[PDB]
Amino acid sequence: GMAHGYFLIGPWTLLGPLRDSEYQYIGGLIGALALILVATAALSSYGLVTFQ
Amino acid sequence: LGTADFMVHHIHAFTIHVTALILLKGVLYARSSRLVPDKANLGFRFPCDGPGRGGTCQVSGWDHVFLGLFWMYNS
Amino acid sequence: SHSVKIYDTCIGCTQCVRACPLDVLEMVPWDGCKAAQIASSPRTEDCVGCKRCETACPTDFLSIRVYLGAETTRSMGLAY
Amino acid sequence: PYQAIDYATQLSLFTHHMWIGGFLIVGAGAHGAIFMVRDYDPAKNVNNLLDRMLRHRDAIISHLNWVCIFLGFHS
Amino acid sequence: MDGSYAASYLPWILIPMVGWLFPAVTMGLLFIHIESE
Amino acid sequence: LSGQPPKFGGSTGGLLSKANREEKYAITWTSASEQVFEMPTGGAAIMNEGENLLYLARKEQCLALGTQLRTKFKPKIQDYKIYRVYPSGEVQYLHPADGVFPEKVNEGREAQGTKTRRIGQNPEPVTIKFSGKAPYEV
Amino acid sequence: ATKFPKFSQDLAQDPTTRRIWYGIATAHDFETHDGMTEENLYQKIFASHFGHIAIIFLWTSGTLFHVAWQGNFEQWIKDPLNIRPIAHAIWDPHFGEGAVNAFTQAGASNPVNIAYSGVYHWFYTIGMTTNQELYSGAVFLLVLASLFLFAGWLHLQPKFRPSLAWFKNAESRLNHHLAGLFGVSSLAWAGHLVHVAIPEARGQHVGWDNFLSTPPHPAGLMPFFTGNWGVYAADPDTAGHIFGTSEGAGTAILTFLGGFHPQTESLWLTDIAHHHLAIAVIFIIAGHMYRTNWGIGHSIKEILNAHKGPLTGAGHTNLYDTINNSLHFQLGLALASLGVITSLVAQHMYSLPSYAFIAQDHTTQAALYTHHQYIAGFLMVGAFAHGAIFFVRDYDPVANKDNVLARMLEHKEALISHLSWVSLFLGFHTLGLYVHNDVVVAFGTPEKQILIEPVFAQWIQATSGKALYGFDVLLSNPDSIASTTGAAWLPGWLDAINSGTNSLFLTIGPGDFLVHHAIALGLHTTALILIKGALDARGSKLMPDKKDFGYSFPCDGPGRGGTCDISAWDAFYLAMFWMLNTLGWLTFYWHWKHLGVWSGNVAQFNENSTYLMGWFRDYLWANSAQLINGYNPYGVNNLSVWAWMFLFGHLVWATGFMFLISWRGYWQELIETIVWAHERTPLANLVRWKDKPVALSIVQARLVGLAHFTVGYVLTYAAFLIASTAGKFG
Amino acid sequence: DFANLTPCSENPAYLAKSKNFLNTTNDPNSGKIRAERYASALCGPEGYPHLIVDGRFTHAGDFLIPSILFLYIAGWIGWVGRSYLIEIRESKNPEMQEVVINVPLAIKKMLGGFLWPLAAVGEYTSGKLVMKDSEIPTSPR
Amino acid sequence: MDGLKSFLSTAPVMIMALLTFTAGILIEFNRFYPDLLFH
Amino acid sequence: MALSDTQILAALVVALLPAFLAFRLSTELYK
Ligand code: CLA
Ligand code: CLA
Ligand code: CLA
Ligand code: CLA
Ligand code: CLA
Ligand SMILES: CC1=C(/C=C/C(C)=C\C=C\C(C)=C\C=C\C=C(C)\C=C\C=C(C)/C=C/C2=C(C)C(=O)CCC2(C)C)C(C)(C)CCC1
Ligand code: SF4
Ligand code: SF4
Ligand code: SF4
Repeated sequence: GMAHGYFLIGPWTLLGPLRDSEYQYIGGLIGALALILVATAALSSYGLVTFQ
Repeated sequence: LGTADFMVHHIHAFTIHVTALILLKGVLYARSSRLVPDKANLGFRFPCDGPGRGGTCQVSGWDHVFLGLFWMYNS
Repeated sequence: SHSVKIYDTCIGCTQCVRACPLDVLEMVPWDGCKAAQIASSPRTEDCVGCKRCETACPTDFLSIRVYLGAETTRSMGLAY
Repeated sequence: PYQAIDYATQLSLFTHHMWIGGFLIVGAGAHGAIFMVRDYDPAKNVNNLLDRMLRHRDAIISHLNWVCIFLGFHS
Repeated sequence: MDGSYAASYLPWILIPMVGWLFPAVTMGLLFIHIESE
Repeated sequence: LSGQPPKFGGSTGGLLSKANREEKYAITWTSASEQVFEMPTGGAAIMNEGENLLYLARKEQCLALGTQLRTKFKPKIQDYKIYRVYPSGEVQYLHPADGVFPEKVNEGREAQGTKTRRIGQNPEPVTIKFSGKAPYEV
Repeated sequence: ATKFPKFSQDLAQDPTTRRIWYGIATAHDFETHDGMTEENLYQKIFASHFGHIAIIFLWTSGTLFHVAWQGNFEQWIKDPLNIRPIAHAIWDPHFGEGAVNAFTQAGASNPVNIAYSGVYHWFYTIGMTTNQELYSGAVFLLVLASLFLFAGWLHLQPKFRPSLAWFKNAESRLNHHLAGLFGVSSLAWAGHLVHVAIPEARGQHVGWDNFLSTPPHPAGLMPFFTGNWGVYAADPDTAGHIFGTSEGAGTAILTFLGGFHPQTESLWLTDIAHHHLAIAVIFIIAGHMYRTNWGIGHSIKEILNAHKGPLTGAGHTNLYDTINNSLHFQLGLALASLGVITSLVAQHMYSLPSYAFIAQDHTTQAALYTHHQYIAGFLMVGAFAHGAIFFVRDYDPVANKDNVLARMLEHKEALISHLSWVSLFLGFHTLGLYVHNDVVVAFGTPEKQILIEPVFAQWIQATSGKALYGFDVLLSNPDSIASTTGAAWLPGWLDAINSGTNSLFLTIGPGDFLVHHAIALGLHTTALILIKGALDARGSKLMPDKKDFGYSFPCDGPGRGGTCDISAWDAFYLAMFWMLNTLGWLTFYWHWKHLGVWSGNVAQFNENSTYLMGWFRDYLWANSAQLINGYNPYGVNNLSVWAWMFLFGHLVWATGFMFLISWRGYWQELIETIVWAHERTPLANLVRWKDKPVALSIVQARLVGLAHFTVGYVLTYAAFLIASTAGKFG
Repeated sequence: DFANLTPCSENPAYLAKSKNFLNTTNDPNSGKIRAERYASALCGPEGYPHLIVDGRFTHAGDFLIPSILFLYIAGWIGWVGRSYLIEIRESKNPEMQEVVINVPLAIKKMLGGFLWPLAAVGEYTSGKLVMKDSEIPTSPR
Repeated sequence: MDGLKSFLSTAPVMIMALLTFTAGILIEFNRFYPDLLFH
Repeated sequence: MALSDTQILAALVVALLPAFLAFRLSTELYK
């Protein structure tokens, strides 16, 4: 998680829609925070399915 | 060469690679595959091996040339 | 598992068994034709459904018929 | 002489020799596959380049499958 | 995105709910349902 | 199931995770000479002298080899046994089931799938709408 | 192993991804579920009807709610010819400042979508004038959807579950649907029109607060009960009446005026009220025809058994036992009859509009005709598709011995080959005359075109009253017995049929002749795939036991020469392209002829539609100009979403070509490499699928490729239809 | 009556365009001959001849004379192809006569096809034109 | 020579012989009598 | 003229009544 969370703000920081506002690092974080939240939901739904 | 020349060259790199994908898979899997392991006895130019195994439609090496011609047209 | 059915118009020339790639079909003794044998399908659990037997059948309409039923791992022909 | 200012000739000569060349590349995938069905003898092809190409078809095609999906998404 | 209509705060929350929260719950619950024993 | 494996350099077309989870298939044959055969999973391997043991992913791959072992060699290998191998160690012997090749008629074989009527003498689907049975079943 | 799908044990132990796909497509095929009885088939169908009805009511409520909330309905009724009707608000976080400014249109303060469904013209004509009335209609339809959602649950309860004999009571259902659902509902709609819609058209607000106090007529119901029905027609609205005000207004509630209101360019609401009341009386009388419980009336079995002649053998014997036992026969009769009348809705709403100022909203009438013809195109193909499902499943050759159904099977070779003849006879010549006209126009000689005046359809325009063609017959001749009968429609009808400012009976020429024969080619060939799908459904010479394999199966193998697309489902699948091609031809014809009628340049159509290049250049290339400039490097406008949708529909239509041209075992061998790649990739092989990844089945991507073809067909044309019309007139 | 049409001799759009008719063939007055021939037709708003196919003998040359000329020749092609196909199916090898044409038998049939309507009426009366439906290979319904 | 006559009497050659003769009629009719839209 | 904030919010509370009855119908039809 620490490895995947660390580079994931990178694409939205430098290439996201907020990259030319004053909230470039904020909009890069919320993009990657919401990506991890889907990613942990993809993990936990997989584990409920695969090991039952 | 600008940004539009970058994008259309990678389109050309894409569509050549698919035409390379269809035709090389038709050469390598001409004899056999995990789907139909006896395609060498069926020939080069056969339709299929029936609706079985889910459907073995266009498994022959002829049909990769058939699909590669469209992707050559597209490329 | 598919259903492989053999009908009474069989002439027993064994072409469905030789066309079978999954060892589904075999020749059993019978009294209804000159060759005195009818095709049988004891191993339709291994039936992929590819209908090579129906291609090899010379009678009209067909003496062997493959009906695509429920799909298993063996009938879908998966190595995975 | 005077080819480069005839924009019709420059467009047609590029296009015709594109299409002729693309058609012949697809025929390479054809007669590559016809060789494998008909003229490929495994007795004299043991551990050579062609036997080893057949021994990692899933390595070649799936990476070629990947680079087509990569290029299609990124062009 | 603005609005002169009343309850203009409602498309502020319903668009990311129908857009995101409704499919992530439904396809989340469908993925458990279609893949359970 | 005793037998040395044929001399093969390895391939990507062989066993996947199905072989160690659901089932795999073993073909066992006896060869007179050290000969080259085309693997049904891609590539060419060499038959060992004597008994050979080859594990394959599908029953079709074993029978594609057994078809090749019976018609693509100057001495025909007509003694190949085909097994279904389970991860629990139990082995089900498949082909040939009665020890006789199935294109030859053998006594003691019972008829399965025979229906004693024509293919046009099947009943209509309207008569069996909610019985759940197909026109070829009942 | 898996509990999905619960209705199929053959699919429940499928280890692959085909289980998920086939669980979706066999979900509504209730007859083939495991353990399905006959009465529980009808009871699950009955509650599915209740659920579908409430989805319609929620869809109408959502249309009513969003016009009341985010629309400009009170702003639009004060100038219906100028204000663009707003469908709903756009809330898209992807919008930049260009697209916010582009879609902030129709006098709104936010990005909005312009309504092209025509509901504003519909709501204003039926008396609605405030957003409170539309909101009250939406909340009531939420309640009306609740009363139908609960009723489906209630009729699934074992106390209120209806018996099989109740579902078989055809005489009671036909009496109650005709006298009730067709009759009372038309009587109640005429009741709404005379009470609410006609006085609100005449400036008098009639609502729920005061409709019991004011009467629709000053004379009351006493002329109705005394037989003096002409009081309700006296003092109609004159030609100087303004919709929504009392200036020039009459007092009549039921007129018989014939043609159009002059300002709105639609039918008189008093004619519309009189039409609904007249058909209500006829429908209530028609719902007293069948014998339900009082001895009088007809038995439907008795009528069908008596109707037999010498040329059809047994005639209509045991058709009551065939239709009432087959749900697919009833569905195929229902989809065909809805398919006819939805086309009739399309062909009558453009020529006889009934909603106020809808004849001036050109993009609405464009979108309304094309939507109803595309729906009717679906309903006609599915009628024949379910006609084939009936022959596979529900047809008994023993009970239908020598009746009209079996004799269609008996001469099915003469039916298909003559349909094959008519299609070839039409298509060799309609294409033959267009390609002739294209070449001679290309060769500098457009006078060498073979141009046929459509004399037979111009004659019918004359027999309804159009004297433009010089035929003096029936209604164009003022001295005939049809003209001199003293019909009260005739001064209003003859004024509307000869004005030329409407679309009532448009002037037709050689371009109209040639495209009706393409339409005739389109209807016959689409039928030809469908009757051959219906009658070879049971079997054919290549596959006699096709009824054993069912309706929707892939093939019979490559043996016997090859059996690709041999199922009756595949002739549904092939006729879907031909239906879209027919609908592509007729809606191109409707749009291009109306583009010249609305702009006044009728000579653009009449001199370029005779050859396909004028169709290609003056219609497809010319009218797509403002569409494809919906966005450009120099900005955006309100056609930016239609420009994106136009290219979206090109992508979906072309993606369907992949599933229709490339076939299965190419992709199954491709997936097997991808399956190998996942299994041998570290950090990813720890993730494993539960369902084995397989290719889509042979039937499935024929459906999936067709669905992409159809969604790609429709979203392409609806973008082009709207942006070319709203870019030119809107 | 065709009041929406005009004769091309009195059609003003035809008259301004018949003076610029392009020569289709090597004759330099081909467009002037076409201007004289197309003047007798019925023209629309832009001076092109609109043909009338309803059955009027005034416009019999529009469709009926093309109809009589087509159906004679197309009935001739259909009859001599039918009569060749019946003649070759009585031979030892009827299959080879279609891929390898018995050309003197074909010329003999083709020249005799000028009396195809009296021959098709005669074969219909004799019953050899139409086969009985119970004597035909038929699909299994 | 006899087998050359059989080759000239094949279905491809004779349909190319007939269509050339048919196009020979139609071109030579439209060269001396062009522009026949009606009779 | 325009709808109010309490009218839009009341319609959503009324819309929970078809939301609950469609849930009851869907689970009844699944049975
Ligand atoms: C325009 C039409 C179209 C499109 C979209 C596709 C798409 C595809 N073709 Mg192709 N193909 C077509 C027509 C088309 N085909 C036709 C006409 C034929 C019949 C002859 C074929 C036959 C065929 C063959 C025989 C082969 C392909 C392959 C492929 C893939 C190319 C590699 C890849 O993944 O690129 C990346 C994907 C794309 C470029 C598609 C667009 C993706 C968009 C940009 C993504 C947008 C985001 C997404 C929608 C967000 C989700 C939102 C949510 C609501 C769902 C891809 C899936 C090859 C393949 O699978 O090899 C890998 C292959 O071998 N095609
Ligand atoms: C079926 C009709 C229908 C349709 C297609 C629309 C469509 C839309 N609505 Mg909605 N709406 C409807 C019913 C409808 N509505 C009803 C009757 C109400 C009154 C209570 C609302 C209340 C409403 C609000 C308050 C909002 C929307 C908004 C919107 C937009 C985005 C989707 C969203 O956030 O939904 C949110 C919708 C709800 C929370 C309630 C809708 C409940 C309906 C009845 C469910 C319909 C289910 C359907 C019939 C079942 C078929 C499904 C099938 C396809 C499988 C879009 C224009 C947003 C908007 O205006 O964006 C600018 C927004 O903020 N709508
Ligand atoms: C008078 C009594 C009565 C009435 C009002 C109805 C009415 C209804 N029943 Mg019912 N029925 C009755 C008694 C009655 N039933 C009896 C006694 C029997 C027992 C024998 C049944 C047994 C029965 C069954 C078995 C079922 C029905 C169904 C239906 C529904 C038809 C579907 C629908 O939405 O219709 C809509 C129809 C109309 C609005 C009128 C017809 C419309 C046609 C197509 C043309 C109209 C054209 C016009 C221009 C449209 C204007 C539109 C406007 C926007 C411009 C409808 C609600 C079905 C259903 O859906 O169940 C819930 C169902 O399957 N009924
Ligand atoms: C522009 C495309 C187009 C064309 C012209 C055809 C043509 C035709 N379709 Mg269709 N079809 C198409 C697209 C098309 N279709 C597609 C996209 C689908 C979806 C898969 C189908 C589905 C389909 C089915 C399922 C059916 C038809 C049928 C037919 C016939 C309809 C009768 C007719 O008009 O014949 C007259 C017109 C023509 C034959 C057009 C060709 C005229 C040519 C140009 C002149 C003759 C050339 C000559 C042979 C010499 C060529 C020389 C060359 C080799 C150098 C005819 C063969 C039906 C049929 O065959 O029954 C009769 C049938 O059942 N089609
Ligand atoms: C001379 C032989 C001949 C005759 C008399 C028939 C007769 C029939 N054809 Mg046809 N047909 C033939 C050739 C023939 N056909 C061949 C060669 C083919 C392959 C192209 C077909 C394909 C075919 C179709 C696909 C259809 C017909 C149909 C029919 C009927 C309508 C008439 C018509 O114009 O159809 C139209 C016929 C064509 C477009 C093909 C004609 C091909 C050429 C022009 C005919 C002559 C060629 C031959 C080599 C001449 C031999 C000369 C001899 C001296 C060597 C009629 C029963 C229709 C039907 O069943 O309706 C009841 C129908 O659907 N036919
Ligand atoms: C005592 C009695 C009688 C007297 C009755 C009296 C004194 C008054 C009766 C009034 C009645 C019975 C009114 C009925 C109204 C029905 C309505 C209003 C139904 C609407 C249904 C739908 C589905 C509409 C949906 C929509 C809405 C909501 C919109 O807002 C617009 C879109 C649209 C789709 C149109 C009579 C003399 C008879 C005889 C003896 C019995
Ligand atoms: S379908 Fe194939 S595997 Fe099954 S019985 Fe026939 S030949 Fe054998
Ligand atoms: S089914 Fe066909 S192939 Fe098999 S024994 Fe009978 S006749 Fe021979
Ligand atoms: S659908 Fe495919 S597998 Fe089936 S018969 Fe046709 S070509 Fe063969």
